[PDB]
Amino acid sequence: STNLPRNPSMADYEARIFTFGTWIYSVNKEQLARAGFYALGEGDKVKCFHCGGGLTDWKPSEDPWEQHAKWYPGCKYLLEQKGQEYINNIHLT
Ligand SMILES: [Zn+2]
Repeated sequence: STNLPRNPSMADYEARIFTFGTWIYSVNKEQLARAGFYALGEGDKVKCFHCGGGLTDWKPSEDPWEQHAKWYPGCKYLLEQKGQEYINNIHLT
């Protein structure tokens, strides 16, 4: 299902934040890991443990939850943590 994570090995926040040990980019690693992302080890590429959606080319001080909702609104981890109202608002500008 979409209710199960694509990468269960990254389902723990502690595991995700660990992948950002070598993170030099201007996007907050705690916010990234909170939003479900872990680092792939190539540039600023990250992937969501649940939906598998990848993001790259981050702008400085960008909001990871906003980008998660912008590009991958069907993610069930995004839904659980942020709710449908938030996802809809992101797409209403
Ligand atoms: Zn996701």
